[PDB]
Amino acid sequence: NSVPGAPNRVSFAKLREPLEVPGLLD
Amino acid sequence: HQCGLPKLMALELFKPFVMKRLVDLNHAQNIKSAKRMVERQRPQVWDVLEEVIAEHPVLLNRAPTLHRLGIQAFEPMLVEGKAIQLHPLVCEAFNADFDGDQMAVHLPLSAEAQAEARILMLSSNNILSPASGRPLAMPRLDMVTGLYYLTTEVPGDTGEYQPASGDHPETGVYSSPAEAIMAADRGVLSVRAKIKVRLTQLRPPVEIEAELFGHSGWQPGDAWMAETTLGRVMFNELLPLGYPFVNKQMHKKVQAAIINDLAERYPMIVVAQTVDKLKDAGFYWATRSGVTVSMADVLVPPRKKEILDHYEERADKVEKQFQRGALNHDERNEALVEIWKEATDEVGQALREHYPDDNPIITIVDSGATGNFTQTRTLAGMKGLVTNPKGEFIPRPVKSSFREGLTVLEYFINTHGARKGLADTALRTADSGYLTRRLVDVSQDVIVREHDCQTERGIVVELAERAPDGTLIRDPYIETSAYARTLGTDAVDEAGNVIVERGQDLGDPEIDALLAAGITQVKVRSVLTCATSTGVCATCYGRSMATGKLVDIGEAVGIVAAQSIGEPGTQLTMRTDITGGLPRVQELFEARVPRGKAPIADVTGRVRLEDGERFYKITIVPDDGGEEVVYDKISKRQRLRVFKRVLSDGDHVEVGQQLMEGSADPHEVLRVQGPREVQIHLVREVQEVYRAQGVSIHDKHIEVIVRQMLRRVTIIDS
Amino acid sequence: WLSAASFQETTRVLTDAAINCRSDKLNGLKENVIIGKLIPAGTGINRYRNIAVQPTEEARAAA
Amino acid sequence: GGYDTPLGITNPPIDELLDRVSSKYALVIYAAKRARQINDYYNQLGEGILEYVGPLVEPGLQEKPLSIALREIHADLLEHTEG
Amino acid sequence: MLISQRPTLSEDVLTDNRSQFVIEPLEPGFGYTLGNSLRRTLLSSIPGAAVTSIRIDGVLHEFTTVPGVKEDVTEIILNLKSLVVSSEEDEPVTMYLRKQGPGEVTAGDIVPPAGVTVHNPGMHIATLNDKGKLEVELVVERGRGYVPAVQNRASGAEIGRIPVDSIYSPVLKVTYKVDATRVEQRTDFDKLILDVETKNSISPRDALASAGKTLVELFGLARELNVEAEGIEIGPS
Amino acid sequence: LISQRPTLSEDVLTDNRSQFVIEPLEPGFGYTLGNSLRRTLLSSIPGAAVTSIRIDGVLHEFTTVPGVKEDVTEIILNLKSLVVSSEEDEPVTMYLRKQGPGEVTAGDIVPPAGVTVHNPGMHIATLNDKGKLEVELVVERGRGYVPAVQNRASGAEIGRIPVDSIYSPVLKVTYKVDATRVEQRTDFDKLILDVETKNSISPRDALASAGKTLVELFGLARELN
Amino acid sequence: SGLTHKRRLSALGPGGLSRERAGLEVRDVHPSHYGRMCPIETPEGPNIGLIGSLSVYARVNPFGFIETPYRKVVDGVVSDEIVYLTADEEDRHVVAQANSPIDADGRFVEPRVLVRRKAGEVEYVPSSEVDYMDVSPRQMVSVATAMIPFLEHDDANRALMGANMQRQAVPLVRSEAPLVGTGMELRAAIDAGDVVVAEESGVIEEVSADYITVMHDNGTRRTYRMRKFARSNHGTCANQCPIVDAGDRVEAGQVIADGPCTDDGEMALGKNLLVAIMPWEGHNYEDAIILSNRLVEEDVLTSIHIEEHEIDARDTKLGAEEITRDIPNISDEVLADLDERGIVRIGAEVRDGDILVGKVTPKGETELTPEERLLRAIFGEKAREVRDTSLKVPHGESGKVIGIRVFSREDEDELPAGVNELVRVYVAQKRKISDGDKLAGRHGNKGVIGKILPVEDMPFLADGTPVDIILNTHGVPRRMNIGQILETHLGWCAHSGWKVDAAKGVPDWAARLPDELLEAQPNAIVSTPVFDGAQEAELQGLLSCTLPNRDGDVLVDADGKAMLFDGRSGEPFPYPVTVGYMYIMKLHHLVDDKIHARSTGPYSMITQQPLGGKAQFGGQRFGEMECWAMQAYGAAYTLQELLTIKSDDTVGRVKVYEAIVKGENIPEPGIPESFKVLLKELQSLCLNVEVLSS
Ligand SMILES: [Mg+2]
Ligand SMILES: [Zn+2]
Repeated sequence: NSVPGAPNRVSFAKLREPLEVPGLLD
Repeated sequence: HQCGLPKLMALELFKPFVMKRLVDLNHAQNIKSAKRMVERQRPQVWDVLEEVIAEHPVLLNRAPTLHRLGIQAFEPMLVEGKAIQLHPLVCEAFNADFDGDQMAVHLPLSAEAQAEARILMLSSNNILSPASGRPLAMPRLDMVTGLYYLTTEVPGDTGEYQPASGDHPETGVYSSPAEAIMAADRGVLSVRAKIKVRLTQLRPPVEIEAELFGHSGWQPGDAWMAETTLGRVMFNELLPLGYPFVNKQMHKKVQAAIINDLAERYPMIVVAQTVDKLKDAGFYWATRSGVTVSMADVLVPPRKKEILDHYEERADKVEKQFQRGALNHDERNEALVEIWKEATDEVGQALREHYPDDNPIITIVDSGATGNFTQTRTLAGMKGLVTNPKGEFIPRPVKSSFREGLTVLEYFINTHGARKGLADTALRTADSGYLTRRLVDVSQDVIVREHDCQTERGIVVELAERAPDGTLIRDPYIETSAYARTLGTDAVDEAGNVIVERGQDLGDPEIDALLAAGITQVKVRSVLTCATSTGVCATCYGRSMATGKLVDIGEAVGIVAAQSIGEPGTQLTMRTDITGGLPRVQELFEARVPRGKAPIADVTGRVRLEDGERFYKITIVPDDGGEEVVYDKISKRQRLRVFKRVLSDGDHVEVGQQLMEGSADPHEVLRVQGPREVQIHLVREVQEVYRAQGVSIHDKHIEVIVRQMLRRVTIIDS
Repeated sequence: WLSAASFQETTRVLTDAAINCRSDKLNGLKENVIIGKLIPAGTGINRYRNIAVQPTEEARAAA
Repeated sequence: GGYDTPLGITNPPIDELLDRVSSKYALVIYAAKRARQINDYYNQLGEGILEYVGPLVEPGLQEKPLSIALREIHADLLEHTEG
Repeated sequence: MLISQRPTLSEDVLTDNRSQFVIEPLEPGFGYTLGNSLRRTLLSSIPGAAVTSIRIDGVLHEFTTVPGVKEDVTEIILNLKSLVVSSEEDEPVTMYLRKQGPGEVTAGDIVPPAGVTVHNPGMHIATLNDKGKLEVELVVERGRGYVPAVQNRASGAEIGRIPVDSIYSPVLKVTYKVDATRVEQRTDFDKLILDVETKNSISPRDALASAGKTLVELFGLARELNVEAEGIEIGPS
Repeated sequence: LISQRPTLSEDVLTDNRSQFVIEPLEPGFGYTLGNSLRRTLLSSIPGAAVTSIRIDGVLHEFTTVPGVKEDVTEIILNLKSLVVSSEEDEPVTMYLRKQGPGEVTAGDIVPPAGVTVHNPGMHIATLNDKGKLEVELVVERGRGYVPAVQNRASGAEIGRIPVDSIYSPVLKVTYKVDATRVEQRTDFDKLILDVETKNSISPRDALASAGKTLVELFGLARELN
Repeated sequence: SGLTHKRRLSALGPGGLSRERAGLEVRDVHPSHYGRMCPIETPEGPNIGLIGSLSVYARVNPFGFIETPYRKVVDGVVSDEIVYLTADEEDRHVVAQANSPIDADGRFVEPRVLVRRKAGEVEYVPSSEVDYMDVSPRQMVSVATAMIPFLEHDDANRALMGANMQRQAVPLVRSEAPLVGTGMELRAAIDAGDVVVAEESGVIEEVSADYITVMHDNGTRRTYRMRKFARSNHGTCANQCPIVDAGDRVEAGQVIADGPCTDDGEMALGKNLLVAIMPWEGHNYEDAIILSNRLVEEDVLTSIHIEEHEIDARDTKLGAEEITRDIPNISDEVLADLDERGIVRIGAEVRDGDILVGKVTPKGETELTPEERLLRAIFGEKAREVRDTSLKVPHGESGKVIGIRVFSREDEDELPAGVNELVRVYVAQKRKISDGDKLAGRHGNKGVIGKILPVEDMPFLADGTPVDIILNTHGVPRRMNIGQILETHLGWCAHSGWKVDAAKGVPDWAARLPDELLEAQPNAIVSTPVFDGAQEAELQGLLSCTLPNRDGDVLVDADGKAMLFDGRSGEPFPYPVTVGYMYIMKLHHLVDDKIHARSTGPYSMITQQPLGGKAQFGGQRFGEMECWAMQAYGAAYTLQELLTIKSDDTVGRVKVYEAIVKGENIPEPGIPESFKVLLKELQSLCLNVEVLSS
C-alpha cells in the first residue's frame, strides 16, 4: 500500500507502523 | 597425486613445448606458423597438448604459504571449464575451502626441477604434518560422517543375530560377506546390524589369531568366524591385506590412529592408496546417511523456562540487595556473572540430555567431523553472556537461542563481540606473519651437517611420574617430549640389565618397554647440547616428523621449526595484567621482561613476608649466614604464589622459587639458576600457550629456536 | 651484512658495515637467494650435487 | 610390498626407489643427471657415436627421459658415487 | 539418429571364476544406465540350484551340537550353504550323505540322484571323531536370486526340518564403477568397468551373456509398442 | 522358480500422459528397470527444435524492433518454448509475417509441408500500429540439448542469430513399485511408470523409442557367444 | 549497489584517520549507534569498522549530527508525536522498545517496560518512567540488511556477509522476485532510481520497447525513453522494460518501466530454486555447490556483460596516425569484417585477437637486416614506411559488436589536444552459468559451483520433479545461519500454497496470524519483516497444512522433509531430505574474469622482472613465504630456476626458450639483474661494494 500499483505481498508482521520510511537519497 | 588443469591455462603455460611438438609432427612448417596455430587454437593443438602434458608435474600454491605443505606438486590432467580441480584430501594442508579461493600454478622446466617436484614434493609423498607427525591427508567432515555411519552398530536393527533356540536355529549367521551383501541388497539385513560372518580374506585380531591359529600364520584363506556388523567388514576391506581386523566405530580419533599405524608400518604408496579408498567409501556412505537440518531437528529443551525462572529469582535477589545498598556496583556484577554462568551450564546439560543419539546435529558434532557443543548450545538453548567492546561480560545475558530468534536488544548487544572477533582475526594474521619472519631470520643457519657429533651430553625428559599408591601414571605430554628422540644413555632397572640401549629412536614399543620395566627418566640427545661446530647433526635432532625416519644430512631444520611454530598463529586467543596468547609468545621469544613480572628467589633460606603500606615487601634470610636479599617495590595487585597453599611468613624457599604470582623473567633464571634452567623455562612456557588451544608441536622445534638465543657470552673483563 | 641489511634497519646496518669494512662469505641461506646461486641445503650441497652417474658394466655391454 | 598397480607419476614406487640411494636428495640428483644424459644422447644421435649411452631399458611411445631414468634406477642398471 | 561410436567389450581374466569387463565408449550418462541394470540382472536373473532345508538325525529340539562330530550345527549349516550344486528337474529332490567311523566328510561323500551334480567334491563338511555317525538329508531345488529361510510350512508334519538360506545365484559378487574417456575431442564419454565373480557352476562370460539376453527381452517389451519408432541405431559390428 | 513372464500394459490418463505397468518382476528389480527407462526417456528421445532465426530489421540479438513491445532477446526467450515436430532430415525454414496492431502468436507461423506447430496459442510478441514483425526460423532434427552454434563455425551471414536448441519431447517421468513380500517367499515387484510428453509425441512412442535404444545397447553384451 | 554507495559513512579520507594508523577502538560498535549507523553492514576486509551505512530512519542535522525519530510518550500513553533526537538528548532521556505491548490507545499493558538508559544500560523501569519509544523494530538496521528475511536467527558474521554479498549480484536476463521477502524490496527499488516512475497521472497512449508516452489529464503528453542495453560502470547490462499496456491508466508515482534487477517494480536480485539439504557424493564438499542442467538449458542464471574498447589516432613527431583498412602485411582473411574505414561491422562476431579498429602509425627510417632485405628482394615486397598498431580483442574475450561511437576533430567534437579521432567499440556477450562461478543466498551462504549434473541424475521427488541445487549439511550448524533453513521451509509453503482449517474455529497457533494469511494460492508472494515476522509456531502450522500438487499428493511432510529417489541407481534415499525453495543469486566473481596464465610476456623497465596483473599478461608472485617453503623442502634447483631464468636473468630467459623449442637441455643460470641494480645503488650511495674472487 501507499505505492499506487504495487503487487500484493501479504505480510506476517504484527505491529502497526507510525512513521513511513523517508526518502533514501535525502 | 592428480590435479585438474583447465585446458586454456595449460595451453598458455606449455606453449613452447607444444610449438616444438607441432613442428615435429609436421602439423606446422616452422615455429612461426606453429605459434600462429597455438594463438588461433586450431583443432590439432589439443591432441598435441595431451601428449606434452603427460607426466610433467606442476606446483600448486595457495597464499599465504604458512608452512611447507602450502606448495605441493601434482600430475595434471586436462579438464574443460575454467577452474582447477583440487583433491578433497589436500585442503587441510593448503587451508582451502571452495567459497571463492584461488590457487597459483607454476611450471618446473629443467630436469633437476622436475625431479624435485616429482620426488621431494609430490602430494602423496607428504601425508604427515612436519610439526607433530599427525596425518594431514586424512578423511574429514563428510568422509568422517560416512565412515562413522557405516561402522556404528545399532541394536535391534534389521536382520540381527538372534541366538534363538527351542523352535529354530540362530538365523543371523552368514557364510561370506558376499552372502551378507546379497541379503542387504534385498531388504533383509542392515549394514549396521550385528551378525556373525565367516571371514577368510581378513586377518583376525591378535587375541583371536593367537587362540585359533598356531605359532604364526593366519595365512589368507583360513576361515574364522567374526561377530561384527557388515559395515565393519566393508570398512576393513579397504585397509591393507595384512592389517588385523579392527571392529571399532570410526570416530575421527580412531581413523587418525589407524592412519598413523599404517604410516609407521607400511610403505608410502600403501598409505596413499588406502586413504583414497577411505575417501571413496566415506563420500558414498555420507550421502546414504540421512544427515539434514530441518527446524524439527533443532529440538528445544523442555525445562528451559523452569531453569531460567529459577536463576532469574537469584539475579533479582542480588539486584534488590544492591538497591538496598548492601553491596557495591562491581561485586553486584560479579554475582550476576557467576549466576548466569551456572545457568548457561545447566541449560547446556539439559539440552545434551534431551537430544537423542541419532540426531543429525549431535551426530555431526559427536563423530568428530566438525563443530563443538557450545555452537549446538547457542543454536538450541541459550547464547549466554556476551562481552563488551572492552572485553568484560555484560551482566544481562542473551536468553534466546538462534532457533527462537534474538530480540532487537539482544541482537544489538551480540554484534559488539562479533565485530571485535572479526577485527582481531585480521590483526592476528598480520602478527603471526611477523613472528614467523623473525623466527626464520634467527634460525636459518641451523641445517643438518653431520650424522653424529658423538657427544655424551643430553637432556633429561620427564616420562611418567610415579603415584603414591604405586603405579606409573603416564605423562600427558609424552608424544611431544620423549617420542622421536635418540637415547643418550643405556636405560637400566636397579642397575640391572639394559632395556633400551644408547642410540635408539624411542618409539611406542620402547616407551612401553621402559614403563613396563619401571623407568621414570631417560636422558635423550637434544639440539640444545649438540657438539657440532656449524649446524646440527642428525642423531641429536632425531626423527623427522614428516617421514618417520632419521633426518637427512642436508635438511633445513630451522626453516621447518620456524614454520611449525608460526603457522599456529590466528588460533591463539588471549582468554574468554598477564599476556596470554600470541602476545605472550612474542615476548618469550624476544626475551623481554614481562608485563606482570614476578620475582624469583636468589638463595635458599627463610622468608620475611612484610606487609607494608597496602602492598608487600619480601626479604629472604639465607641459610648460609650471608646477607639478606630484599625485593622492595611489590604492588599488591599481584597475589602471592601458591604451592601444594599460599606463601606465608617464616617459610623456607629454594633457589629458583617464584615468590609472587605472574611471569618470571628469563634473564634472571639464567643468572640465578643457569643455562639449563632457562632452556627448561623457555620451552615449557611457550608450550603452555599452545597446549591451551590444543595445538601439537614437538619440543625439538622450540629447542631449535631457543638454542639460537644462547649462542653468545658477554665480556666482563677484557 | 647482506642478510642483516635485508632483515630490517637497512640504513643502520649498511652504515657500520662500511665503517668496519666488513666482508661477506656468502655462507647463508638468504645470501645465496639474493645473489642467485644454490642454497647450501637440500640437494644443493656438495655431497648430493656432485653425484657421478654411469651405467654399470653388465648393463652397458649387454645392450 | 603388496599394492595395486601404481599409475602415472607414482610408478616406479618411491619406497622401492629409495632402497637404491641414501636420501631423497641423492635420488633427485641421480635421476636428474641420468635424464640429462638421455636427452644428450637423443640430440647428438644425428652425428656419430659419442660418450653418452642409453636408454638401457626399452622406452615407451613418447616417454620422458625422467621416466626412463627412474625405471633404469629401479631395474638396477646404473651406479652412482656421492661427493 | 545414429550413435557417435559403437561401444566395445573386453574381458580381463583375473582368476578361474572372476573377470573384469570394460564397455567403452558409451554415450554420456549411459554408464549409469547400463551398470545398475546389468548388476541387478547378473545377481538376480540367472537360475541355479541350492540346498533348501536339511534334517540331521539325532537333532530334534536342541539345535546346538551333534552327537559325535566335532563341528556344531551352525558350522555344518554354513558348510552346506556354500555347496555349489546344479539340478535339472524343477521339483524338490532329496539327497543323502552317510559316513561311519572316524575320518573326514567331504562333499564327495554324498551320492546324488540322476540330474543333480555336485561341483566341488573336495569341500570339507564335517569331521567325524571317535566312531560317530552322520546322516543328513539335503533338499535341493531351483530358483534365482537369494531367498532367505522360508519357515516351516508343514510345522506339525516335518518336525525335524532345519530350513537354510538359499543362494540360487550362480554369480556371487558384482561391482561396477563408471569413469570418463575423452572429454576433449569427444566431449565427456563414459566407460563402465564391471567386475564379476561367480561360483564354478558357470563362467562369468556365460553369466554376462545370460544377463544380456534377459535384458534384451525385458526392454523388447517396451520396444514392441510402436515398432516403427525412431530410436538410436548402433550400426554393424 | 516362477514361470510367469513380465507383460507391459497401458492406462491412458490425458492426451499427453499415460501409465505403463510392468509385472511380475524379480524382487528388487522394479527400481532399476524404471530408472533405466526414465534415464533413457529424459535424455535420448529425438525430436525437432528451432535452430536459428533471422529478423529482417535487426543485426544482432541485443537490439529492438521498431513497434514491437519486446526486445529481441525477449522474443528469443519466448520462442524457446515453441514445440514443433518436423519430418525432413535437412533443415527447413518457416516464416512469420504480421503487420499492424495485434498480438503475434505461434499460430501465425506458416510452416512448410512436413513440420507442424503444436501450440498455436503461445505468445511471441505484441505490436502496435507502427510495428511489423518479419522473422524466418530454421527447424532441424536431433536429440538432447545443443547450445548455439556460432556464426564463424557455420560461416553464416551477419543477420543470422543462432539459438539454443532443446530437442527433447519428454516433460516429466516418474515411477513407483509395489513389492508384495509374502511369508512363503513368493515375492515379486510391479513397476508403474508414468510418462508425460509435450504434445509432440505420444507417451507410447516415447517409450518405444527408449526401448529401441536400450535393446540396441544391450545387444552388445548379448552377442558375446 | 547504487543506493548503498550513497548513504555510506566512511571514516577515512583527506581529513580523517588512516587505515593502518587507526586504532581498534574506532572500529567498534558503540551504543550510540542505535538508530544512526548499522552494526551489521560493514566491509570484511581491512576496512571493518571504518566504513559504515546510514540506518533507515536516520536524518542529518544542520550541524552534521545524525538524528533518529522517537515517539513521545506522556503519562504512560504512547502518543503520535515524532521527535528527532540526536545522541546527547537520547542520553538525557529513557527510551522504550518498539515491540512492548500497547492497550489500543497508547497505554502500556505491562507494569514495567524494558528500556535503554544513559550509558547503554538496559533495565526494567516502571511504565511512567518512560518518555520515548522507537518508531519501529528494524530502526537500527540499514537498507541492505533489512532485506535479509529471518535475520534474527542468523549470527552477526553471516548477516554481515549476506548484506555485503547482496550488492554484488549481477542482473540476469529475466529477473523474477522472491517468494519470501521482507517488505523493503519495493521502496529500495523505487528509491534507487533504475525504475521509471510516472511523474503525473494519465493514460498510456502508446508503448514500444523504446518509449512510453502517457497522455496526461489536461491535453499534454510526455514520452519516456528507455535505456536499452547500456553498459553500467562495472560491465553489466542496464536494460529497461515497460510493464504497462497500451490503454492502461497510470497514477503518479506508479512504476511504469522496470530496471536491471527489478520485477514488477520491486528489487529482484536472484531466482527461486528448489533445494535439497543433503550431501551428495563429495561434489558439494566444503562449500561447493551442485546445479541442475535445467538452469543452463532454460537460461535461468544467464547474464549479459558488455565491454568497451577505445583507441585514438593522434599526431606524432613523424606524421599523423590514421585509421584505415590498408594495414601492413596481414592476410585478407583478417580483413573480412572491417567496413571501408577500418572499423568492425555491427553484428560481427569477434574472437580473441581479431582486428577491431585498423590503425597505422608513421615509422620513419630504420636499418633492415641482410636476411630481411634478402627476403624482401625474393618476394618483392616493399619497405612499408608505416607501422601497424591496431586495436585488437584482448586475450580470453569474445562477443558480438553491438555499437560503435566515433568522434572526430574535423566535426568539432571536443577531443584533447593532439587527438584527431577517437573510436569506441562495444562487445557484448551472454554468459551461461558454469562451474567456478559463485552463487549466494541472503544469509551468508556463498560457494562456487563444482558440478553441473544432467537432469536425469539429480535427486527427484515422487512427482518426478528434479531438484535444482544441492547444498551441504555440514556447512549449516557450525555457522549459525538457520535463517536459510527457515527460509527454505517458508519458500516451500509459498510455492505450494496452503489453507488453514478454520472449521472448528481458528487453531491456537494461528491466533495471531493476520487474516488472509489463513489461505494462499500457489506461488504466493509473502513478506516476513526483519525483527517482526513469522514465528516458528506459524511455520510449523503452515507446513502441516499445505496444498497437494495435481493428484492428492502432499510431497513434503509436516517436518519439511521429502522422500527422494537417486537419479543414478534409482533406489530411494533411505531417510527424508529437507527440500524447499531458496532464493539464490549469482555473484560477480565469475571464472572468465579470474583465470590467467603466462609463458612469456611484458617485462619491467628498471629491474627486468615480469609485470603483474591479468590486464597485462602478468606473472604470479613468488614471495618470501614461498621461498621459505622451497628451502624447507630442500629444493635448491627449483628455487634457483624460479629466481633466475624465470624472472631476472635477461640473457638466460632467451636461451631457455630456445632450448625448449629446439629440444635441448635447459642451460645454466647467471646473475639476476636485480642484484646488479642493487650494486649500482649501493655504489651511488658512496659505498665501495666489490665482488672478490678467492
Ligand atoms: Mg575461502
Ligand atoms: Zn650432535
